[PDB]
Amino acid sequence: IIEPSLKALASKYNCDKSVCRKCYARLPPRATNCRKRKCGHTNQLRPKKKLK
Amino acid sequence: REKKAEYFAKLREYLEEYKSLFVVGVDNVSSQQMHEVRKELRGRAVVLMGKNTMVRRAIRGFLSDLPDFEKLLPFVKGNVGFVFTNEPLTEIKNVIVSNRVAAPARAGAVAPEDIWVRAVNTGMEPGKTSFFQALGVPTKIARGTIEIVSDVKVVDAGNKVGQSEASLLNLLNISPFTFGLTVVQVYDN
Amino acid sequence: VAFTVDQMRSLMDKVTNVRNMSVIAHVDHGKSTLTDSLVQRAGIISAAGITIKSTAISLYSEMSDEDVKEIKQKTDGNSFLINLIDSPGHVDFSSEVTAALRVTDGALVVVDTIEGVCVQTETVLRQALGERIKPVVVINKVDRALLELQVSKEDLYQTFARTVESVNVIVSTYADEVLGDVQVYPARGTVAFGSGLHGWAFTIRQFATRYAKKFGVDKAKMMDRLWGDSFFNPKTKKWTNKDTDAEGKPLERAFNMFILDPIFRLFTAIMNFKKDEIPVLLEKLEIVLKGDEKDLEGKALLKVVMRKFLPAADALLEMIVLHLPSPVTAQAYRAEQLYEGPADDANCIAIKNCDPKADLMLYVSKMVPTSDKGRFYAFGRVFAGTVKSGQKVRIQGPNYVPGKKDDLFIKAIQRVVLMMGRFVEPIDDCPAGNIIGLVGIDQFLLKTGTLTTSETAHNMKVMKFSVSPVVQVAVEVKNANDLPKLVEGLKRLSKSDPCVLTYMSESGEHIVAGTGELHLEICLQDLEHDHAGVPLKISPPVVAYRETVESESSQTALSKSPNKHNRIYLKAEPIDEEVSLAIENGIINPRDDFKARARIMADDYGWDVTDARKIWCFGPDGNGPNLVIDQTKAVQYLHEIKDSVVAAFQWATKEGPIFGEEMRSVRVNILDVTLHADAIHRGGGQIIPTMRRATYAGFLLADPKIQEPVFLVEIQCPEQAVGGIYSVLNKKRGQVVSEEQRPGTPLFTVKAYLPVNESFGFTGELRQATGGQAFPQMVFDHWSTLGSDPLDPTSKAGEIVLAARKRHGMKEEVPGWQEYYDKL
Amino acid sequence: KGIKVTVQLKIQNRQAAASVVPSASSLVITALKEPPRDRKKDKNVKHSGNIQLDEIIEIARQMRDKSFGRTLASVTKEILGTAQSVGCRVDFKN
RNA sequence: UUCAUCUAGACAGCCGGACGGUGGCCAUGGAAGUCGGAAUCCGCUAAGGAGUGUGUAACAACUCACCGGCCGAAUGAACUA
Ligand SMILES: CO[C@H]1[C@@H](O)[C@H](O)[C@H](OC[C@@]23C[C@@H]4[C@H](C)CC[C@H]4[C@@]4(C=O)C[C@@H]2C[C@H](C(C)C)[C@@]34C(=O)O)O[C@@H]1C
Ligand SMILES: Nc1nc2c(ncn2[C@@H]2O[C@H](COP(=O)(O)OP(=O)(O)O)[C@@H](O)[C@H]2O)c(=O)[nH]1
Ligand SMILES: [Mg+2]
Repeated sequence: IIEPSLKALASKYNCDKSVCRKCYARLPPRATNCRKRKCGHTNQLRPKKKLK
Repeated sequence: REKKAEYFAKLREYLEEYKSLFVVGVDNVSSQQMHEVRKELRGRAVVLMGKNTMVRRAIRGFLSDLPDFEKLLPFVKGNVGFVFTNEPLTEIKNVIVSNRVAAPARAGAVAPEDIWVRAVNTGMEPGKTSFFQALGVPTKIARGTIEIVSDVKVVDAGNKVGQSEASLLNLLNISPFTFGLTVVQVYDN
Repeated sequence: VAFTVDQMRSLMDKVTNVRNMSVIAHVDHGKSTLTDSLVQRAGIISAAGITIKSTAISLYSEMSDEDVKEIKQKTDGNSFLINLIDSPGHVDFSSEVTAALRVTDGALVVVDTIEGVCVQTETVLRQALGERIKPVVVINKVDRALLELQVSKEDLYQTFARTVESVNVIVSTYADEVLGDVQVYPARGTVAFGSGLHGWAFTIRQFATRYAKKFGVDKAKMMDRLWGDSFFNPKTKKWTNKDTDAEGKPLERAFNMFILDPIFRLFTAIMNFKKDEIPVLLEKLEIVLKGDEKDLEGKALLKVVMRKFLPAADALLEMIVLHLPSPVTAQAYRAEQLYEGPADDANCIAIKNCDPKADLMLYVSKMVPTSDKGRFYAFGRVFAGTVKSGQKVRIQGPNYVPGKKDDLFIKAIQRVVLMMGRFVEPIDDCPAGNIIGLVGIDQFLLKTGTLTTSETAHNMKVMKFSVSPVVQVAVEVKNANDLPKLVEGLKRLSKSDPCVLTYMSESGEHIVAGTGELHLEICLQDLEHDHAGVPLKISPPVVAYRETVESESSQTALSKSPNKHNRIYLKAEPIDEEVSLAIENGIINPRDDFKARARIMADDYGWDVTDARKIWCFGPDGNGPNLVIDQTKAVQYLHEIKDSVVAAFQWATKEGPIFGEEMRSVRVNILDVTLHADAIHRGGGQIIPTMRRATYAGFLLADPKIQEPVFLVEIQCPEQAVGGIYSVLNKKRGQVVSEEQRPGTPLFTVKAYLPVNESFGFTGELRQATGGQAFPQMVFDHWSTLGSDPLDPTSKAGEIVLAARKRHGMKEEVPGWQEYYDKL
Repeated sequence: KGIKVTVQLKIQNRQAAASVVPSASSLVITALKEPPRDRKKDKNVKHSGNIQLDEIIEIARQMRDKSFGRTLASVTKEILGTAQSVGCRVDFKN
């Protein structure tokens, strides 16, 4: 059981993110830079790898 | 700014020559459908859309080629373009209010009215059965072809269309999310 | 309720009252343990999820002649014997599934409401319909769809409406139109509901009965108005076929209020230990409890209440007699594709007009095991005849044709036995259309085979399976001496399993092939302690390719006698595929006439009659694809040394120079023949390590590689599953040959090419790619040429080659033609 | 007639076997050409063409789905040339 | 420290088009704007790239550029320390 608007909203707060390539942390997909200072606030990021 | 200045001189050319015109508005339309319109009258009704370079067409209304420009500036707002002609309007008005049909259920578009459809064998082999499974609509096999069992009123008026049900409504020849392409203002001489 | 052998034998005699089907479904839907409760409530008695080696539970129940007005067949009995043979759903163990279909007329399907209609359930449903068998939609585990999920009437009916239309799609596509309209409709009273682990099960028809006049009209018309677009108005007191009132408010569908509602209220009440409401409804259903029955509360509370409400074997056997088939109606147009060749033949007609007293016909698909005197019994179904304890009848082997003799053994059975659950007991007779177990034919038959009295009978349909052996493995012993026992054990595994294909290889190993790796390790397990009885030695099947040259050996290699006298110069050229292929084909034979063999090679596969007519060898063993020709003509001792030449030729062309394998499509050319005076110095005693050492150096200067074995893997599988296949073959150099499909059935039969060294677990990755939907039937095709040059350990086969020499315990890597060469 | 990438419309009426060819851009570049551009290149990649053709390729544009919605002679000067790298007609289209 | 277009009507923003040839030259077991090389065109207007990506086995579908609504003055891009 999933359904369009339902499996879509679920992903919006779990898969629809951007995995930082230095600290991995979750940022808005439509991001540009990290909000953590352990990485020196890097810009190198990559959207959270999809399912195949 | 290069092409902004040349657009002025060009649209200016057709307005300075012809007798009567149409400042036609249209939000919902399709590119491919749009050029079929200009081809609907490749001569008597040549279309020409506009924007803020049309806010200057009112400052070209300040240029005033003829005093009749008063009855034109109060129609600049919305996706409104042009329609140039020199033949009787009732005849060509017939064509523009005959140049109006539209698009289907673009997964997640506006759902304003009631979604009701009858129950008779669709006429195609059992294909999108996995969708009506997680969807739950009464439909049984009648000579291989999937047959509508219930007069399913799918989605209720006023919401956001779901990806799954819109695609099967496409197979049902359901096109009600747009209906565009008319006039915004009527003007002559 | 059975009494005795003869009493149970007398019910059998009536084939009109013989519901012979099988139970298939999927890995964990509750079919094996649910069939356990049906027998514990209506099985058999005469005067006394992995399906781990199953048999066929018989069983028999009671009905009425009034139930008989609804069955469209020629039945006149009321006592019915239903023989259900267990058949494991799965897919990596679907061996016994194809066997059951053929040796039965009907079949039951255990679908689910929660897990629903799975991928394998969909394709296993196809095997039964592609065989012309009838349906039984049993949506079980309904207690967890209302206990550990708990839905609404209209809404749960939609999980069931899904179960309906899902099993329904396999029907209208993966079935046969000769059966008529074999599309199971819940309302038509062809769909089963229930809970197997808690002994209760009801049917659509079951409540149409406990309602008919308690409604006002016939129960037939009413139960068809119970499912679908049908609503009752608790105000107008009428039946309106609309889901709202004269105002526009919600209605609880006719189904939801009459069947569902009661169950719904009973459900909760019993599951909520509220005996303050239990008796009230317990009364509306005429249910009584006494003593230690009411000592069980909540879960166990509903367990015994609903049993006494919805009867196990009863409800499913209600639609099994008035719907599920027997030989009478089934074989009527089942026998068409139950036999090949003459369908208008009188022996196949015996099966159409089921005559136990005519052309004796029977097909043993299984071989139920019990190690005594011989080894075990056979298991077949009689299609036209009565069997006896010592009857003399013929055997149509998988080869045998009515006009020949091979695979035809006509012997008399020592004794007959009828299957009761898992064990049997000594019977003496069984007529046309009934499944029996004939023993004493073990030490004769070669697995699945026919058994007919009439010798003019053609040949039946030899299984089907739709799987084929594709899991490859090799064996040995941890202890050298117990080696012989392990080998006679593969013979035993032959006679202990169906799809298991044990064979020998070009490695000196006993190969094992099967349905799955689980399957394999399962046969391996049942073997390791039983069939074998000793520590084996399993590992991926050792592969041997072929050491072949191609770029025409440029320089002439020099190899003279060990005294240094008789020198011969050879050049290694490539023999065309269509050419070397014909040697192994039986076209260009090593015992054929040269003038006509030269006309053949010159015109059809182009060459100059000179070297064509002057051929000498067919290495190795004079049947392989290695041909030697004499480029000379002025040799004083031509064929006076031809023998010593052909001799060392095969020995060397068999045990290879690169590492140690025979060669393929290589033409050795004896450019120059330089011999000595006296013939004594001109004997094989020199010509052997001369011609051998000649091809040795000639081989390592002919620029050779390895033409290895390629598979013609036929991956017949679903359409949207095709996505996964492309990517999987896109990896293992899968060279997809063709790709055609039947417009209607989404199943796309696809053939391709796959490297032998690229398939040690290949099947596994396919099913993981798109669910157990893909189907790999790897049938080895030909030898596809590579390109890496292994004389340097960077080449793909180069690593393989040195480790093969390292394997055999040889001279390390590849020793240069200079180490074994002759000159200044 | 036509090979590489198939765009053939087929309409059916229960047993009614009838087809209507849409003649893609592939079909026109080989339709006017002679035999070595019709066959003989099974084991060969098609990459040559320049020589002048003319106006009759305007009616060949009527074979390539007329849903472009504009002028005929005008759009011919586009399709054939930039996406059509064989039989360029006038070396002015790129 | 440098170039745009720039209230005339901006960019960030939300609102409507993402086209024909075209399932383009080939290339394909398969490739249709998105495995791929080579071409990078004009019919039309407000505009649409043989096309920015996702995803189809490929179709389809969504989306970006381009361009129409409104928000309505800057404020975007490129670099130094
Ligand atoms: C009907 O079942 C068939 C198919 O599964 C397929 O044709 C399979 O092929 C087996 C092999 C056949 C190859 C040719 C005939 C020449 C080389 C042979 C092999 C040796 O390496 C390659 C494949 C895999 C086997 C190696 C592992 C020893 C072969 C063999 O039988 O020796 O054979 C079985 C019996
Ligand atoms: N929740 C629930 N589980 C069930 C029910 N019936 C059987 N099972 C489970 O099914 C399992 C056995 O499945 P099996 O009979 O092996 O499935 P099969 O191989 O498809 O026939 C057991 O471990 C039970 O826990 C039921 O009615 N409800
Ligand atoms: Mg089981």
